Formats: sequence, structure tokens, C-alpha cells
Amino acid sequence: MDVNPTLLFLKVPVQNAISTTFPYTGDPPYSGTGYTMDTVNRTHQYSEKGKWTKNTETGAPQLNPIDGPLPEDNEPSGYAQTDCVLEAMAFLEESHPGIFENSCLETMEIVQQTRVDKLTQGRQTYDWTLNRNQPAATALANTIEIFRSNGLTANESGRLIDFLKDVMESMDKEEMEITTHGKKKQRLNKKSYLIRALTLNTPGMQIRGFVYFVETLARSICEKLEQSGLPVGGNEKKAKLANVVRKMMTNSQDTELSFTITGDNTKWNENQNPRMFLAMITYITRNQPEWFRNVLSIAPIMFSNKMARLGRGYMFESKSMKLRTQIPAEMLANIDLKYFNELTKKKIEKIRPLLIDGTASLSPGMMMGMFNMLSTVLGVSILNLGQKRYTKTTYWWDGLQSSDDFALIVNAPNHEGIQAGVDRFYRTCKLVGINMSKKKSYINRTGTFEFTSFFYRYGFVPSFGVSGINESADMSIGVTVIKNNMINNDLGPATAQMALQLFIKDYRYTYRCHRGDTQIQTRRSFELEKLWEQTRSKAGLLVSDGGPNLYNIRNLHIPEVCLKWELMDEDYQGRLCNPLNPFVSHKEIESVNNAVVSMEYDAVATTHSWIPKRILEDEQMYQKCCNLFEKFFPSSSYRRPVGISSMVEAMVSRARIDARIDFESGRIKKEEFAEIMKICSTIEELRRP
Amino acid sequence: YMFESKSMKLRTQIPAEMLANIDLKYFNELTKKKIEKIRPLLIDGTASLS
Amino acid sequence: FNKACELTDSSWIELDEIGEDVAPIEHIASMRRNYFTAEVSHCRATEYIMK
Repeated sequence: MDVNPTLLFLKVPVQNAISTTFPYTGDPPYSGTGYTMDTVNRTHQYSEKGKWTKNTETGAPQLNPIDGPLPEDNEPSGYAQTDCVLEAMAFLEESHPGIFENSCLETMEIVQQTRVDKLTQGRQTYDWTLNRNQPAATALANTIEIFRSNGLTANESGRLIDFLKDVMESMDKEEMEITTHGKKKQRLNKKSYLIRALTLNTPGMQIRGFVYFVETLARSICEKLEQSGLPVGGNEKKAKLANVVRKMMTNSQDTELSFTITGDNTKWNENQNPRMFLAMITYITRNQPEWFRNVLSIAPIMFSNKMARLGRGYMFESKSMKLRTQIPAEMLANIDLKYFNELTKKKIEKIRPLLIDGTASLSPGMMMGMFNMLSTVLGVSILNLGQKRYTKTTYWWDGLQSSDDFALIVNAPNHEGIQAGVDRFYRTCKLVGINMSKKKSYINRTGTFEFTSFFYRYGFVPSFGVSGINESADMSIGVTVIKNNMINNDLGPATAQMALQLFIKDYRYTYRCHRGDTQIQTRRSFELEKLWEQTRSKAGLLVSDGGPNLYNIRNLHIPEVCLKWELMDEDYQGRLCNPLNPFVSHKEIESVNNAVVSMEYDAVATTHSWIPKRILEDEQMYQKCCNLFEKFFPSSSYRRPVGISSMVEAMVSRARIDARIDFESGRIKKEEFAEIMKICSTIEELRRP
Repeated sequence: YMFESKSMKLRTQIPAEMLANIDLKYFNELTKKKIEKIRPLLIDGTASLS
Repeated sequence: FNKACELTDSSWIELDEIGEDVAPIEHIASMRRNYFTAEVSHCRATEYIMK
């Protein structure tokens, strides 16, 4: 018998055994400038019949396909029409009265109350200061330092919009002097600075602000629409699917023929022209303060002039001397091509005109992310042009969209009606700019479908192990996951117990916490062995120590220390829960039970709560000042302090006050008191200038 | 007889006719002895009582 | 694959302990898990898992 597991689908429906069709249970171990060149070239091939202009500021050749010739074939195209997008948005507003006006106000409160630290929350970002990827917080610090050196310090108000005013002021500066610590200062020409500002990476710190306001406006809009499931997760998307299906497949008459078009949109991030996003934000923000249209309409303006960076380059090697260079992407523009292969020959030849100082000119496209939620609004616009009012005919359609994931339903009276409805939806999407993918979409009568890995069939149908932060912060994270999946993602009882067993095995093998009685030899063995002899009651011992397990299913939520409390020894409670540990460490309310994994886990801050090991002149200057202030004002780590004095003034005032109440209590040995007061006098003198 | 599982919250019933084959582990000791002593007399579900 | 789907004369996987069972559903979960482990603790695929 040649075993063929897939034949199992001959008895169980595919949706009821789809698990076996997902190979990897985690992140696969496997994983260049060629890809970047391909994505830059393919975007310009989809817009061949578009105006070829020359940006006068960045000096880049740009391609404008908007309002271009209508497509003459099923091939992907981005010749979207302004009239069509504006009409679609207008009809969306009419269906949902007062959606844009109501959502703009909810964005007014966020475009003003937001601070400049929102540009630190995020992932790695391109750093225009050094032409190198670098964390968000440090990139913001470098940008602020360079602006201050150049004399653009309005970001001192702590308001994000003031920082945006600063970046726009910089955009007009004639020269931006960058000081690098040797101490070498380099001056950028206005043009040279512009390209380094309007640059994607394989997007700068000067675009995180505007694209945050645009994204929050899009999120505010999408929350109101029930045809958009992007600003939600899990249980939410599991309700919209059911509601839509139960709404459309409950036809009042047998005449209606329902049909679902599970499918995706091809090249969804190479045809969504930024100019089109500018042309729907100027509609969303209608009859709004003119300062609220110049802050939400900057990112679309900047994304249409973006100068994507090619990347690293190609490596040349000789089979004789076995040499290996890198050929940095900058010199690709001016180089002899005999070295390269044929495919690279064609790619570089095609992209050669678009290069400007080693930078692409990807104007007619939008890179991944970056209005991932505005595009959802655009998509739901056309899921709204089917409400039986804008069709005027028998067939009407609904569905959901999740940024290149739709489940459109095409109710109609007969098969010709269904075909006509699908055809009209496809043509409307092509007009707006959305190119459906005919190689991944399949239409079948309603009852079974698929929506971004949610497989619906008359009903719906990588986070196991040690997260690796602490010893008590993993026996909480893992047990919390084993119940989060057991409540949300239908993980059953027996699977939950198996997962718990394997998690504890991983725990004991990673932290060398094997029970004391067992005879596995490790560095921590001996110590645990001794701890296994002193204790009178052994059930109380934590699994982190040599100790048993007690987590079955009925206490997957109880934190461990509170689970083994009545079973613990007083001589053990004292040592375990001793606030004077040299291990316990937590300097912020942010991470006082919050792991990036950001997850909310339960812990009891025992000795197992330890922490593992790991342009400006002093990268820790802000850290030094904040740590010192926290020292002076302990509640600086819990509640954002509010006051009017400067940091130095407050710190010196508290230093003077504490000493006086101390010497008056005899705990400071007056000689020290006089020294402290004279030091305070010295510091105050240093503040006079 | 009536068997109760207090860890599964189950209440099942065993008819007398099945006393001739049921494994003698569920019952307590006295009932087990009674069943063992009476088994030789079980015919057609009854028990001779001459 | 044909060989990896076969039983052997061994118990390749030794899983850790679980707290006592009090929940009538916990007993069912334990019964199901024990059945699965018994039916799968000998497969050569488990031997590859360990190895």
C-alpha cells in the first residue's frame, strides 16, 4: 500500500481537513537588487501609455497614467479614471450618510493631541541622515539633531504636526549640513537633499508623519463600513463573513441565484496610483479646515515623487582568482554591461533612464503598506456600487474586502445574470484601478468560500514554546496562548493538553529546569537537586525551580505563583518573593507585564523575573537625563509627568527639599548636607547663562 | 444496579440480566461476594431458590 | 514515506506531566490524548522527530 495522505479528502471535505494542506507550523527557515529592479520595471510596463514628465524639483522622469487610455485586454493595467474614483466615493458617501465628515472630526482630535514620539513606535526605517537602515527611535533622534543644527527647532513643542511643519520648512532650505561623529561635516545641495527625503527602501523618517494621519483617517472610515474587515482581527472578521453570507443566501425567492467569487487582486501594489489617493482624500476632506487638507494630502503628494533605492548591487566573481566584489547600486547607471548576464542586461537596460544618482523614479506605483487601509476604502467603494440602486437591474452584489482579499457575492436571477454581474464588477474595478486576478479567483455557488485564510463551509473552520524573556514570564505567556487559541481559534481540549505538555518540555529543556528527582545532568542540576531535598512540600516548587506541574485546563489562566501558594513553603515563599532581589528589574509601566512576542501576561514578580543580557555624540544622552529624572521623581516611570518648570529646576528643587527634611531627621550627617546645598548652588549658577 | 461516576458526572444502570457476565470490578466488596456466590445459580436471568 | 508511516517496537516519545484531572472535560481530553499517543508513540515518524 503506497500511502497517499491527500486521498483522505475522498471522505472528509477539504475544508474540514484543511489543516493538513498547510505544511509549515511555524516560520520556514528559508527566505536582492534584482527583485527591486523587476518591481520598478513592471510598474512602468503597466503604464506605458502615460504622460512622461520631468519633475522640476527632484529632476526625476515621472510617469502619469491617470485618465489614460482605457485597457484593451485582460492584462493588468493602471489607467484609472479620476471621474470614476470620485463618483465611486460620492456614491459611497450617499449610502453611508455623513461618513467622511463624521470621520474627519475623529481625526481632528488625533492630528492635534498626537506627540512627536509616535514616529518612534514602529519597525526599522530608512535614515536620511546616513543612507542606512536604523531603528525608528534613533532615526528620529538623528533627524531631530540635524534639524536643530540646521536651525529648524519648531519640533520642540512636542506636537507631531509641528515636526511636520519642520520637515516642510527643511524641504525649502538651500543646504542641509549634516555633522557626523571623526567629526566630518557634509553639506547637501537642495536637490541632493530632496531625493534623499523622497526615498523608499528595499520610506524615510520625513514621511512617517503624514502617512500616519492618512492611515488613521482611513482606519476611522473603515471602522464605520461593515464591508471592510481590515481594521479588525479574528472574531470580528468571523462575524462579517457570516452576516454577509446569511444576508445574501437567504433569498426571499428561489429565483435568486447566489454566487461567490473568492479571489484576489493581482499586482495590487503596482497599480494603486498615489495620484488616485490624493484624488480621494481631497473628496473625503470636503468643507474641512484648510489646514486639515494640507496635512492629510501631503503623503499622496510625496509618494507620487518617490525615488526608490535599488539596494546593494550585484557581485562579480572570476572562476580563476575566485574574487568577489559588490558593484554598489550607485555605479550601475555609469558602467559597462559586458559583465552582466542576459536577464540582468535587459533589466538594467530597461531601468537605466529612470535612474537618478542611483535612485529609481517609481512614481506610478505604491509600495507595500503605505495606505494599506485607504486602498481598502477604495475597494469597498466598488463593493458599494452594487446595492441594486446603482445597478438599476436585477443583479446585485455585496461582499467584503481586506486589501487584496474579497469575497464578492453576485446575487442574480439566472446564470446569464450572474455572468453579467461578474463582468460589470470586473470592468468597474478595472476603471477604478483594481485589477482582479483571474489565475487565483474561482466562482462557485454560495455555501462555501474562502477569505484571507478563513475557510467558510456552512460554518467556519507558530506561537507554542518559550517566548524567551524570563522564566516566570514564559510559564505565563505560553499558558496564556494555550487558552487564547483554545477560546478563539477552536483549539480543542486534547490538543490543548498536548500543547501544554510539549511547552513544558521545551521550557525545562531551554531553562534547564528538569525536576529534582529526575537525573538529567546540566549546569543547574546540582543546585536544583539540593533545593529538591530541603523542601518538605514539593508540589509548591515552581516549574522554573525543580518542581512539578499543575496546569491542566481548569487553571490555564491562574498565574503559577498564585497557583502554588497554599502548597509552598514559608522558607521558600520568603526567598522566592523577596522584594530585595538583585534579579527583579522593571523600569517602566510599559514593560511591567508586556512582551513584544505586545502581549498582556500575568506574573507575580518573583526572583525569576530577571532580564536577559544584550548622528548623535552620546546616544544615551536622553536616556541619561530621563534615568536621572526618574531617580529624582520615582513616579516618572508610571504617569507621564506634568509641570511647568524645566527638568533641571525641578530636580534641584527636589534635591534641596529632600536634603533639608533629611538633615532635620539626622540621616545625612550635616557635613554632607552643606556639600549637597553648595552643589545645588553651583548647578543653579550654571543655569544662569 | 446503578453505577455513578462522580468524576465524569455519569449515572448509568445495569439490569439484573447482565449480572451473569459483567466484570466484577465496579461493585464494592460485599456486593462482589454476593454476585460471585450467586452466579452458579443464575439461569435465564433468574436464580433457582429451591 | 511508506516506511515512515509504520510502527516499531519502541516508545519513542516520553511527554511531560500534567496536573490532576478534575473537569469532566479534562478527563475526556486525557482519554483522547492517551489514545492518540498510544496510536502514535511508536511510528517511525516519531523516531525522526526525536532524532
